[PDB]
Order: sequence, then C-alpha cells, then structure tokens
Amino acid sequence: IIGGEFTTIENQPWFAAIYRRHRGGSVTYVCGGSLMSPCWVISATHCFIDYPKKEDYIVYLGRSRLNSNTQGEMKFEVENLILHKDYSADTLAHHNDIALLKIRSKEGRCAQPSRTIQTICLPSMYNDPQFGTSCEITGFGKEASTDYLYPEQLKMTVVKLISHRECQQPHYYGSEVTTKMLCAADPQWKTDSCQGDSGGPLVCSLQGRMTLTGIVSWGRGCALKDKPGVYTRVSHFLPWIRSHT
Amino acid sequence: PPEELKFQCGQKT
Ligand SMILES: Cc1cc(I)c(O)c(C(=O)Nc2ccc(C(=N)N)c(Cl)c2)c1
Repeated sequence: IIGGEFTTIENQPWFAAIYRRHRGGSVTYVCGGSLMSPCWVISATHCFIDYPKKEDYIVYLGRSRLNSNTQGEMKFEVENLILHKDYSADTLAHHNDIALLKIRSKEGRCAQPSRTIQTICLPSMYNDPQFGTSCEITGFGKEASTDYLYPEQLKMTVVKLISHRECQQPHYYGSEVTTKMLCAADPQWKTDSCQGDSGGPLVCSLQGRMTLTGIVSWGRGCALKDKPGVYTRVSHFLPWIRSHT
Repeated sequence: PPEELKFQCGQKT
C-alpha cells in the first residue's frame, strides 16, 4: 500500500496472508485474501495461476507482520484451490479474478473466531455502495513501486469508489474495466494498493455491515494519477461463490 | 455451544 498507516490484524481480522513454500527452505508471500466462512478464504486467481499446486501454499490468519509471528495466528494448508475457469489476463486487466481456498489445519479444523480472526460479510446479489463511498484496503504489498521488498507490518488506507463512467474514460482505463470490476482511488492520487496487495479486500459499509465489496486485482503503476486500482466486483460473483462453498 | 457461532462477519473486537 502506498500511503496509509501501519495497522494490526485486530483492525482487519478477516485478512489472510498466503505464502508459498520452495522446499529449498524459504516461504515467500504471494497475496492477501479474506475469510468468508470458517473454511473459506477468497483471493484472486492471478495469485495462483502460475503455480496451481495447492500443497505448496500456506495460509495464515491472525497475522499483523509478514515474516515474524503474531500471537494468535493460525496456520492452514489449502484443502481445495478453486480458480475461476473463465479467468483471463490481457494487457492489464485480469477478468474473473476471484479464487477460493478451502483451508484445513494440521488438527483438521477450519478457522476459530478470536479477537484477531473474524469473517467479513459478503454483499447481497449485485448490491454495491455508490461511488463516493470510502472503503479501506489492507495488505503487505509495496509501499513504493520501486521497492523490491514488502513491508513487514500490515498497512491499510482508505480510497473512494469512483464510477465506471469515470474509470472507463480513455485516459484512465477505457474499456479494460468491465461491469465485473470496480475502481477505487484516492482523490489526491496519494495512497493506493500496489504489487503484493493482490487478493486482499476492499471493505465498504453496505447496509450497516462491513462488506467485502472488492478483491485487489490490477492497476497501472501504484498511486498514479488517473490510474485507479481495479477490484473484482464480488457482488457479481455471488452465484459462483455459493456454488463452491 | 460451538465456536463457529461466535463469528459475526464484519465485526472487529
Ligand atoms: C507481478 C505482480 C504481482 C502481484 I502479487 C501484484 O499484486 C502486482 C500488481 O501489479 N499489483 C497491483 C499493482 C497496482 C495496483 C494499483 N492499485 N494500482 C493494483 Cl490494484 C495491483 C503485480
């Protein structure tokens, strides 16, 4: 996240950190995700597409730091890794960029609630906040586009949703943005999601609940003027989510 | 009653 503040998992208890094992010994961060129900985390298919080997990923809940442990964190293996079959990537956009990971611990259980682990709500079919709503994004992604490392502390920031009309202006993303995407930016193009934030949540209040309105998907640069962050529009995938969970 | 019921989506504690 470019801008924002550092936070702790208590402020985003549904955030999931996904890592990959290289049996040479290292475990590297891949993407973020969000806990939907005790056994399911949702992220982005582009995070897994290149290495769909579920056995090589580890999912952690209750984590405030990237490589050090947080007291209360829970570690899970991926029992099922569902990627969207119509996932496509083009010159910028990723279409149908949503993925589901069914998690299981070594004891064979799913997540348990704690002050650091909570689920986030799903919107109702095709229901979104209106553009102008301020939503927050969280993640361990880059703080500057030129960095090659990720922060160790979790960060969060606020962005506002903008209209498709505005995001589809030729000088923004044109028709790269579809109705199955949402665009969010900071009025001053100062804070935004960046590399490493993929898979994470765009949370907005909807009907009184903190709802998972988007999944960090793609963007040109990070915090670039007229280059919003594009998120998968969760509200438009509810049938898909329900069919697999 | 079973742990799961304690999840309240959207709540921070
Ligand atoms: C190779 C790679 C890997 C990961 I994981 C990414 O998140 C990205 C990436 O470009 N993420 C990325 C970068 C910028 C933005 C933005 N808001 N402008 C967004 Cl949504 C996502 C790239």
